[PDB]
Amino acid sequence: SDPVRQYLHEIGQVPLLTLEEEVELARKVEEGMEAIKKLSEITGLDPDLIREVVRAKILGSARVRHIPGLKETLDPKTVEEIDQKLKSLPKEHKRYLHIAREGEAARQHLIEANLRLVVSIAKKYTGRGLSFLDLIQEGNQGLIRAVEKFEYKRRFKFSTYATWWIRQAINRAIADQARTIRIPVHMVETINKLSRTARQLQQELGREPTYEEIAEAMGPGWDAKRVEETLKIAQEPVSLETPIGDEKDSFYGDFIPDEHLPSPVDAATQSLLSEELEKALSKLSEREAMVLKLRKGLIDGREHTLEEVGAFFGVTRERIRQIENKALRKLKYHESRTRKLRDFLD
Amino acid sequence: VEKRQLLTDEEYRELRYGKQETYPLPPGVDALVKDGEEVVKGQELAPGVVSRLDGVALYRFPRRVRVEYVKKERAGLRLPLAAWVEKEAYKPGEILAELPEPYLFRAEEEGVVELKELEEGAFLVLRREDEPVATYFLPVGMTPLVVHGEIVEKGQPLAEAKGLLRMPRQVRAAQVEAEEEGETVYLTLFLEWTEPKDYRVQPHMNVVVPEGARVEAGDKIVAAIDPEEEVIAEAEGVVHLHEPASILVVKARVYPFEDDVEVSTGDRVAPGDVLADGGKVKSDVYGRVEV
DNA sequence: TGCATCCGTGAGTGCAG
DNA sequence: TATAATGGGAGCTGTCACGGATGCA
Repeated sequence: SDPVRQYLHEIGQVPLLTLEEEVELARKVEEGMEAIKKLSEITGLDPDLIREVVRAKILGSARVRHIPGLKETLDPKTVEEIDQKLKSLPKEHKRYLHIAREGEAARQHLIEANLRLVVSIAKKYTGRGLSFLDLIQEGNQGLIRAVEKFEYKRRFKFSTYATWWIRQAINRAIADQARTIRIPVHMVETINKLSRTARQLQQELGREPTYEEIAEAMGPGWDAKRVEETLKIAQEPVSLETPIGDEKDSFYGDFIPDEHLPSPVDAATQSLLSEELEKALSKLSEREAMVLKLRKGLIDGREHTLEEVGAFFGVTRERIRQIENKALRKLKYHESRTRKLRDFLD
Repeated sequence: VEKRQLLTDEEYRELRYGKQETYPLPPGVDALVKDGEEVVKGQELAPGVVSRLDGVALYRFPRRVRVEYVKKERAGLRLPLAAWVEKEAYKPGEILAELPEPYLFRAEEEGVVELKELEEGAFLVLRREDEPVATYFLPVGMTPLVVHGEIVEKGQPLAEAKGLLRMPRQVRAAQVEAEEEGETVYLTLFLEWTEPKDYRVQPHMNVVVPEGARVEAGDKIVAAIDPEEEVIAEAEGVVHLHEPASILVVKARVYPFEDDVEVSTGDRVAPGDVLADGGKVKSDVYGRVEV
């Protein structure tokens, strides 16, 4: 029923490792990687392309997908094909295909074994924009990192080394998907700075600080202006469906006009202009009301300075610029009788 | 199980990954059964530990590795002629003489004693300067009368024989040469036997040799992070595992090999498929391979 | 087979808000 | 990037009536 007690139960099935099984699995994973590029420079294929094939066969054909980064599409034909020039090796070279396979198999039991640890870390990064499970999965995600980077020979327990990548990966998710407006992980980092320093200022003053009382305690390069515009981008949006009233028959979104699409006044105001100016071109001359009807656009606009003006108008380059003045001139006298244009300047 | 059937998680792990159950033992308490061992439900695996399924038990982490190292050498003994039984060899435990009354086995060189006691029985080696002079063999029933590091001249008593004296059980009589003189015979036996040296394996190390494997000098038994604290095999011997961390009672079927294996670890397979060795060994059951 | 019993779906209008 | 750390946490309450789908003597 409850999708957390569920996962809390699957986890509770894989037993916890003991010190030997810890170092056993860790050891096998290390050796198996070594095995994989020893296995690569023998056959000369590619460590990763080889690693995925070890990976497929251990987990079953249940899963295989063309892995981004590999150059060929890893379909079950190339996994039999390539598992073949693999098992084709001498017992002292194909020695290592058994090493890899053993490694991948220990990779798993070492991840699966240490999931209860992730839980006990994500548990305390709650209420930060991401849900428990979302946090767990991210936590897990880092755990995977931890095994491909563990060094059993340093003698540390596994808990210790992984508790780094785990929180390293929660914290990157809390800071990369929480906000509806994604803000670079470092800006997020400095924002939290203002928050925490403002908080101590308030705990010191007995009132919330001003902008400047922050720019000071924030140090140098920090002025009041720069704390302010940092806060307004820090600003999280709000729901169009937020409730307006204690009943629920109005949405905050309902009181919001649609500025984009033209209103019917405007819609109409545009069509009457763009023809009562066509009602001032065919009034004195329609080929001088056409070369300056092409010094801009009736639609699309056509206006540069001197270059296509010089290509196809019929006339020379600075003669179209003169009937440009007289086309305009005539309209400025033309538009002392049909004075139905002033209104359009608002 | 038929198409479109609902299996819980455990049920699916059984059918897909197979039954198995590991059992812990009180640290130190040893294994009533031992590695490679097929066993079945309710069978005692250690003083407090008993399995609850069937299958092939496997050792997890031997804390005690013992090497029975092999010795073959030459040692002698003089006895009354009317008290030894004639044989050209002496299987362990095998009576080789009986003495009416006690007869004292006397030195036949002078030197310092190098006493080398065994589970049952003893060796005695004399040496003037650090070269050896003689290697006498006390069987069972002959009780040494010297101490290690001790001076003896010719003809003083080393041991005393009383009644029946018989070969020890770990020790063999490969060939037996005798030579009468006086009213005695002096055997030079071609003895063969082995000695225990118990090695301790640590949590960060892994024994890398099976149960009962043969090794020469040089061969590696246990590995570890730093090259010291490794155990190398001093010289020829064979291995034994006592004191595991706990034992995993899998339900599988084992199949040994002699050459290159044709199936890697992870492979699914049914009966009759070619496991290894050019097609000789093949799968009994449906199951999941573990090279 | 007939009948508890649970789960899901409804529950006036417009205006001020 | 390395002491070690290994199964969550807050339920929310005083409606009702009908129709359908499911469990049970």
